[PDB]
Parts: sequence; structure tokens; C-alpha cells
Amino acid sequence: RKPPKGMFLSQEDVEAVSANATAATTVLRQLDMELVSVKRQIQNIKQTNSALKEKLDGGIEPYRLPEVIQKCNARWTTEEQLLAVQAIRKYGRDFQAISDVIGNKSVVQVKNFFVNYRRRFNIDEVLQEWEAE
Amino acid sequence: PSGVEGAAFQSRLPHDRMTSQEAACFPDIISGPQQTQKVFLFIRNRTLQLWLDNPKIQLTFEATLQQLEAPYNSDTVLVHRVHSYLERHGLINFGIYKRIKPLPTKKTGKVIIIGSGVSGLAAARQLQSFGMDVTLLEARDRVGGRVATFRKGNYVADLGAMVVTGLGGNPMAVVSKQVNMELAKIKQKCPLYEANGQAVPKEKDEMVEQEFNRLLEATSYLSHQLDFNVLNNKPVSLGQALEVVIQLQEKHVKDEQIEHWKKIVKTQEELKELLNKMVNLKEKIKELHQQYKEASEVKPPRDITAEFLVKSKHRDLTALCKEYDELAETQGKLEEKLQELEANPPSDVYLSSRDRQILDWHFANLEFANATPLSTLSLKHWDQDDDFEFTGSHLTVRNGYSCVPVALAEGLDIKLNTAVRQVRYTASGCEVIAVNTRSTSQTFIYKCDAVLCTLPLGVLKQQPPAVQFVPPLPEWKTSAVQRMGFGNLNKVVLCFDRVFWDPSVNLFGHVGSTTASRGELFLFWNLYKAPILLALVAGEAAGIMENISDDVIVGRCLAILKGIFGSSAVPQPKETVVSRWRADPWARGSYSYVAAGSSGNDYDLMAQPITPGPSIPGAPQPIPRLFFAGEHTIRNYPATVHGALLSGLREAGRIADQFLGAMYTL
Ligand SMILES: CNC(=O)c1cccc([C@@H]2C[C@@H](O)N3c4cc(C)c(C)cc4N(C[C@H](O)[C@H](O)[C@H](O)COP(=O)(O)OP(=O)(O)OC[C@H]4O[C@@H](n5cnc6c(N)ncnc65)[C@H](O)[C@@H]4O)C4=NC(=O)NC(=O)[C@@]423)c1
Ligand SMILES: [K+]
Repeated sequence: RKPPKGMFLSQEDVEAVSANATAATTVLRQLDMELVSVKRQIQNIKQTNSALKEKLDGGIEPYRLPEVIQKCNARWTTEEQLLAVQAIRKYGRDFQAISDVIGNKSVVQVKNFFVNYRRRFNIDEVLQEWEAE
Repeated sequence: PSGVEGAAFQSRLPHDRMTSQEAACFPDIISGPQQTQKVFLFIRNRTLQLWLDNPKIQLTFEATLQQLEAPYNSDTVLVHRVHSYLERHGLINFGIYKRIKPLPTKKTGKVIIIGSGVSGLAAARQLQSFGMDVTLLEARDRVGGRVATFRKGNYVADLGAMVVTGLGGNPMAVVSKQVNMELAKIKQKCPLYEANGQAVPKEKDEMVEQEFNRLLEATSYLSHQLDFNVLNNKPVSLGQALEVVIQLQEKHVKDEQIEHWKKIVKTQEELKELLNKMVNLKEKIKELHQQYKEASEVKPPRDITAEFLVKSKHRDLTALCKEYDELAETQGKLEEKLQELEANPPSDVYLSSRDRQILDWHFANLEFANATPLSTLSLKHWDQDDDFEFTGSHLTVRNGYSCVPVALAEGLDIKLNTAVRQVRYTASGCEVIAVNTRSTSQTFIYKCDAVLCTLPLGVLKQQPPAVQFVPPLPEWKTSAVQRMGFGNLNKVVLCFDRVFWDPSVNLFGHVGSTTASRGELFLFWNLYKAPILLALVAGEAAGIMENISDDVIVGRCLAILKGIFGSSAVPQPKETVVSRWRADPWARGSYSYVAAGSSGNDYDLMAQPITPGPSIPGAPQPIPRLFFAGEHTIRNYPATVHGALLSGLREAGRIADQFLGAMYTL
């Protein structure tokens, strides 16, 4: 009902190698040459990708900035307020980014802020004006 | 198997049902009640047992019924019927037995038997033991036919058959207690050796053998599961099917390599896209840093847009600094999966040129067993006889297998150096015309009621005919003769003055440098007491090595043997015999094989007697007069000695049924 295990033998396979007196050798060459084809395409991209690895020497280490380990406060200095209105102008509704700029406020009171100070800081025309970008 | 049941097995009979032959002789029993069928079967099996437990004496009907017990020894006609059926068809009292009853003073009917090979001999002994006048016509100066044995001094080696294929169900077992044959078992250990001269290591040997066996089952799958049995309006051969299997294994090796490196590209390119991202992102981080440095260069206190510019660039830069870290976490994985994949590459080849040369030896062994190149064997049928294989070890004959035919010939009218040239068969009887092989001058005429032809199939095949049939044989018989295969297989007997080989291995191989020469001197045998090695020529090599002189051939043998054992341990052989069976005009080959486009049905066609037309038009249909036997006429055991012998046993039953009447069918 089934071939010996390891042996490969399908009805489609046998016809293709039996079509003529050279079909077998012809088919075995379409694959010798499909194998070369892929094999030096390999050493191509392997060698493109070795160029890109040099251009990344040193990584991004002269370029990192230390960590602002800053305890999260709750009151709103007028300074912290004006930073906020500008982040809304620059980041729309990305509350994580806005909480990262102001630094000492967590993402919830950013949401809280959007409401309590909504009339007074005119946050709707700001967001409108950010969507235009 | 043991008991009366083992008697049936040892006679190639099922113990628990009746055969087609018995249905024909005992149609009353078979259509009868299930209980009657069963009584018969015990009577048969018990009589077989009595014969088998002592085959050096005749087993008389009287002696049979004494040793039966009731209820079985109650019906005496059934016992007499069963005994006479067994006696007639060579299941008991065949071979070389002592006659309790001396045989009738005057005989009945005359039979001429062409050939005194084993099939001829075995018929002749049966016919003569049935009360017939028998004469055998033999072209050679010796009995045996293709059982040839070389003898010079204490040197003994078979040029013909040399193996008994196992005593389980084998009639040669009976003949073994009857004639003293020193039967010695064959150790199946066969160490291969390449053309370099050095042994193949166990690791390789087990690989290739199992690939060989696997390649064989592959062809069977092709044959019985994909109906790949005709290609280009021609029947497929075994060799054809083996190439197609091998090519498909070679193809699938290449298919696997392509799908492997196709995974390496599918990841090298996922890496390419990944590093183009870490360039274009490191260049944004290189720019933002500049912008943040400048914005932190504006000295405080700052107004709030300029403070937002610092804080904002700082957020934006740590954010791109985080994308770049997740992209080098992911980069790291991709650099590993590429030492994963390129450290586990699939198989480089299917078989190296070395491995194909050892595979070619296992193909020579197969070409040896079937005495023909695999390109000629029918894929469907080449193994149609494997189901009737005998159980047990294979054996050799240490005193030489000629001792069997020589023993059968005891007491028989044999004309040697008598070559039949024409067989004439008509409604009233037959005349055989033979010449003398020495002076073809002296001509002979033999008149008889029946001819039993055991001419080798290669002789029947010969064109122009070596033997003329008058009238000619019908198409249905000549076409079987054309379709069947007659193969070829030769031996070199090497006679030395000292053992220089391993005396504990019966047989060892030599691997050919090329496919075309795979059968050329590929195997050696140490079967005998004396220092004799024996060397096989199989496959396409067999036919070609017959145009090469003895000395050239014995040369290549010593070379190969020097390579194995070192150039100083091999003496020049004292005596050297090379067989040429395709040249032997009383053979034209070694034995038959199931040719592509043939089938086992041809072997039954070879067996059907010929019946001549009526002499007087409108006269009643006559009796058959021309009968055939020999190895090419027995479907389930072709190409062997036991098969010839059985074919002679059956024609004797058939001829006697015809000319003495079969009283046991009432
Ligand atoms: C698929 N096969 C397996 O499965 C198998 C299985 C196990 C073992 C074997 C082996 C192989 C080999 O290793 N050995 C062997 C070797 C050789 C070289 C040869 C040549 C044969 C064998 N035989 C076969 C065995 O040899 C033969 O099949 C029988 O001998 C048949 O004999 P028969 O049919 O009677 O015909 P003859 O030819 O004998 O007689 C006819 C007479 O006609 C005379 N004659 C001609 N012309 C005229 C004329 N014009 N006028 C008057 N007379 C004329 C002629 O002179 C002759 O006398 C093997 N079988 C084994 O069992 N053991 C072996 O060991 C094996 C293979
Ligand atoms: K072996």
C-alpha cells in the first residue's frame, strides 16, 4: 500500500522521468542548475549583508542618553502644563509619548488632563491642528 | 511441520484441502460430503508419511493398508485408489528404491525419451517401473545434462548445478537418503572486496545491502501499486524499473538540497531587509542626537518652547533607540538560524561512485541467480516462483552432483553419442531419427508410441533448427519458445595445491570497477575438500567471456586473487576448466528465466503435449504423441534440478495415464 520508507515514488514523478530516453538526465540537470542558481544567489546576499554589517560598526552606543529615573508627581506646575499642550500638538493622542516628555506624569493623569483643562487650554483645536499634519 | 501434516508439506501439498489434480482423479470425493474429503486427506498424508519415513524400499499397497488403522483402513478401494494415484504421479516410489514386487516379465507400449538430463532420467525410471519399454537418446557421451561434474585425481567440481536449495519440501531430500550425497551446508557469510584488493568495511557493506533490498521492494511497489508495467508499448523490465527507482532517489536528493538552501535565502533576505532597517534607523538616531545636542546647548533658563524641544528630542531619541534594540534582538536570532540551517545540510549524494560499485555487485548476484541481465527479466513476473521456495539452508554436493543422474541411469537403456535430428509424430505412432555424434554418417531410426522431449529450451530456440519436428510444432508452442528467456551463466574451476584462502568462508566477492563488468568474475566458492576455488561469470559478462581464451580468463582470476590475498600467496593453478554453456550445442545456455513480455503461463504452454492430426480424414481424434519435460516446463519450479526432476515425474504419470489407463478414477 505504501513504498519502503525513505524511497520516493509518486505517480507524477515516474511519468516525468519516463517521458523519453533522456527525460531522467534532463530532469536531473534542471535541478543541478536550479541548485547553482540558488547557491550563488546565496553568496550574493551573504555578501550584500556583510556590507550592511560594517555600516553598523559601534552600534548606537555613542548615541544613547542616560535614564531619567524620576518619581511620578501629581500636581501640575505651570511648566508641566505648557509642556503638555505642546506634546498634544506634536503627538496627537499618543499618551505614552506625552507622559514621557513631561516625565513626572503617568499616562492616566495625562488622560485626566485632557478633560479637566479641556476648555481652558483649548485642546480640541490643538488636536484638530495636529491631525492636519 | 510434523506428523502426517509434515508429510504433505514435504510433498509440496496442502494437508487440509485437495489439489486440482486430486479433484480430477477423485471427483466423487471432492463433490462429496465434507467428512469424506477429510478421510481421503488423512489416507493420502499417511501414505506419504510411510514413503517419506523410508524411501529406500518400495511402499506396496498391502504394506500401506497394514499400517493404517480404522476407520481409515475400512474402505479398501479408497486406499487402493489413493495409493495408485500417488504411485502414478511420482509422489511415492520415485527415485532409486528397492522393488518388493519384481516388475512384469513383458512390458507394454514403447516410449522414446530425448535427452538423459535429470528430467529425462526421472521419467524413464518411472515409465520403466510402470511396465513400459523405455529408451533414452542422448547427444553427449554422458548422462546428467546440465548436471556436469569435473573429475581429475581427487579434484571434484561441478560445472553445472551445484546447489540444493533447501530440503523443506524438496524432492532432492528423498533422493538424498536414496543416493549417498555428501551434502554440506553453505555459510551465507560473503565478504566483499573491491578492485583495489581490500575488504569493504562492515559499515558500507550493511548500508549497500540494505539499499539493494530496499531498491528491490521499490520495484515491486512500482509494479503492483502503480501499474507501471508497460512503457512505450513494450513490457517493462526489472533493470528498467531499477534505473527509474534510482533516478527518483537521486532526484529526491537534489529536491532536498534545493528546499534547504531555499530556506537559507528565505532568511538571508529577511536579514537583508532587517539590516537596511538598522542602517536607515541608525542614520535617524545619528541625526536626532545632533539635534538634541544643539537643543541642550541653549543655555537656561529657557522659554518653554525651547525646553519642550530638549524634552521632546530626548523622548524621540530613546524611542528610536528602542526600535534599534528590538531589531538587534531579532537580528541575533536570524544570525543563529543561519548557523542552524547551514550546520544541518541534507545528504550530499544518493550514492558515490564507490557505493554504486558495491551496489553493482549485489546486482551481479541477482543476475547470477536468474542467469540473465536484469534488462531482460519481466518486472511483473521475474519472481513469480518465490512463493514456493523451499525451507532451510542451501547446500552443496561435496562428491559432485553428477552422482545423482549417474545413479538414476542405473538399469536404463541409454544410447550415448546419439543426436536426434528429426521427430516424426502421426496418428499411428512416432519415429525419431538420430545420427552418431562422432561420425554423423551412421543414421538411426526409432519407432515408438510416444516421444518425451526434454530438449533444453535453448535447443528448441535454435535457428536454424537443430531438430526438426514433423509436422512442425503449432504456433502456440513455438511462440512460447520465442517468448521465454533462456539465460547464461559460466564457471571457472581453479585447482590449486594448497589452501590460501579463508577455509571458514564458503564464498567471497569481488567488486567490479564498472557497471558493464559487474558480473565478470564477481564471486568465488570454497565448497570442496580439495583446494578448489570456483569463480562465477554472470550477467552481460557471461556471454562475452566466451570469446576469451582460457588462459586470458584464468589470468584475470589470479590477478583478482592476488589483489585479495597478496601477490605471493597465490600459486599458479594446476588444473583449469572454463565452462561455455551458451556455446555448448546441447544446451545453448544455462537455464530459463521469466523474460519481459513472457509470463509463467508460457511455462504451462511448454508442458502441453502435442496431438497429431488424423491420418485418414474423418477418422476419430487421436491420442497425444509428443510430450515435453525439463526445467523450462514446470511453472512453480523453473530453472532448477528439483524442477526438472518433478517435470519428468509428472510426464511419466501423464504418459502412463494415456497408454496404460488410469484405473483409479472410478
Ligand atoms: C532461477 N533459478 C533458480 O531459482 C536457481 C535456484 C537455485 C540454484 C540455481 C543454480 C544456479 C547454478 O548453481 N546451477 C546451475 C548452474 C549452471 C551452470 C546450469 C547450466 C544450470 C544450473 N541449474 C539448473 C539445472 O542445471 C537445470 O535446470 C537442470 O539440469 C535441467 O535439466 P533438464 O531439464 O533435464 O535438461 P538437461 O539439459 O539437463 O538435459 C537435456 C539433455 O538433452 C540432451 N540433448 C540436447 N540436445 C539433444 C539432441 N539433439 N539429441 C539428444 N540429446 C540432446 C543434452 O545433452 C542433455 O543431456 C541449477 N539448478 C539447481 O538446482 N542448482 C544449481 O546449482 C543451479 C538456480
Ligand atoms: K553478504
